[PDB]
Amino acid sequence: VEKVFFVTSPIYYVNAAPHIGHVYSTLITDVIGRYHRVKGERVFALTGTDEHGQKVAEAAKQKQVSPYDFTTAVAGEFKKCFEQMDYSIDYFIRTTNEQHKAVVKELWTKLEQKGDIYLGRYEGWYSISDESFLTPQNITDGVDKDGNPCKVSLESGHVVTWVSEENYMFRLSAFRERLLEWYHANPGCIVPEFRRREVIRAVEKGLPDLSVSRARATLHNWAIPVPGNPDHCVYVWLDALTNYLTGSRLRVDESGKEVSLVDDFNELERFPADVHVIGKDILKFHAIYWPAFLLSAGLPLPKKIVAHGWWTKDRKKISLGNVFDPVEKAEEFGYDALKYFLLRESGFSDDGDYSDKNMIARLNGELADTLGNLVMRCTSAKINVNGEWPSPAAYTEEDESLIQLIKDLPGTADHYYLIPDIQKAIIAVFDVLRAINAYVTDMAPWKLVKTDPERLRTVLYITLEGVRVTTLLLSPILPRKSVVIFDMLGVPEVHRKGIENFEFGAVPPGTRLGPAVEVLFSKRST
Ligand code: MET
Repeated sequence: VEKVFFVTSPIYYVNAAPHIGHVYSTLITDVIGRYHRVKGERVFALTGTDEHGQKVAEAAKQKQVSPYDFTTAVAGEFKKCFEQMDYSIDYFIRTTNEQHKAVVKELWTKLEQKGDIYLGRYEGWYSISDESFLTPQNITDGVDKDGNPCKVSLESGHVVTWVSEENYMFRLSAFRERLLEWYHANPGCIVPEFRRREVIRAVEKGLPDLSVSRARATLHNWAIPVPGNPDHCVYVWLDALTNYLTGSRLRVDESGKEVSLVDDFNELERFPADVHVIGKDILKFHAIYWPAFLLSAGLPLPKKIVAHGWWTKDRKKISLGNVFDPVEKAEEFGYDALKYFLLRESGFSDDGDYSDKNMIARLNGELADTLGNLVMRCTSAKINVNGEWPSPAAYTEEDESLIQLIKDLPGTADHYYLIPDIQKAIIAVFDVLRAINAYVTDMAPWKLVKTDPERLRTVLYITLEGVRVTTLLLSPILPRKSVVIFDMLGVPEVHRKGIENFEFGAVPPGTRLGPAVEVLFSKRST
């Protein structure tokens, strides 16, 4: 299937201001999207805001403003944040959008017609902060804003409350076997692997039916009405998850505004998602509820769900006196640099840790000393006297060993990007960058200028090509810096994307370097 590559971030609750968690998830989404665009594919990358529900409406009430005003303002803050972070997301969806609501109603009605929605009761615990139903085994004792003895979620630590309401119920229990079939037939559909195992374990134990409506009073009437029953509202999570289906169906203009909802998702060739990027905290909603809904509706399932960890700063919980502002740190250290760090410092299996110390260490060691150094050396007037890509002479075995690494890199990085495992992709590229540096050091091209100009041609060419290829594969990570690098190397635009240009030798000898003006990454004081 030649289709539009469709990658999503979660849609974020607007109870609070954008923070590192949201920036991180959307970064991952952005990177995946960028890699598929550099690969030459059609791409649609989606992010946005989750605007209905009890949680949001209570947040509005606390700020003493209407839910409508509150959500529009906070959505505005999210949009500004993502603009500032220099992402390349194709559309920003809001669940208050009228087209989204129409899709929610269609999906609901499809589920109901299928016989998978019935009128029942939920009597049990509920975390308003996670909009999550919990069993008694997932709660325990704790404290609230006052410090009174309450119940809290084992998962999140947020206060839970007992709910007893007549609710539309979705027959989730009936989907156990089909979900297990899906997990097992598609053993790469959840990443990383240990999270896939967690999901399978949970579904094996059995599934209860799921409340998909709430009484309108409970949600302060801030939600989508149930079709044919105005006394009930659609569960915020059914509403929310449906964003991916809505997004897959919106025609978007040049300015990024939604102009049309298509009837059939196939018309835009996006659904279902190739990658849903999420935090570990919402895995059950995406790997269990979502596919069950899609199975009921007869809709295709997503290819991959990738679930990441949470950040800490200085080994401590990120208000409490430990702020981590990504815009602030990007202004201090550089946007590409901070992005690189977030993506390199930890894998999707880990809870990453930020500190200025280790940020500087990676900036200086990897970006400046390994990458930047190499870029300056091969473009330097001292070494590259003609300011061009030279024509190589005959290759030694040592030359061939480096060339082989450069040739193998795209295939290796490609597999990692598709997992997806961006950390391993970065590490693979930097392994090759370190080898190129070692080669340059062994060959001492600065001496060759006077001693053996023929040999220098060969060394310089291989080095330039290694820098081009590594930089191409790093361009989704360092989108702005990659352009600077290509400009220094004089790589024509046509050669900055497309799988054809993953091949060693794509830029011909005689190509002129860009003019000199200057540092790529400036090292910071320890
Ligand atoms: C369908 S993605 C919804 C994510 C949810 N709003 C959250 O912030 O946790």
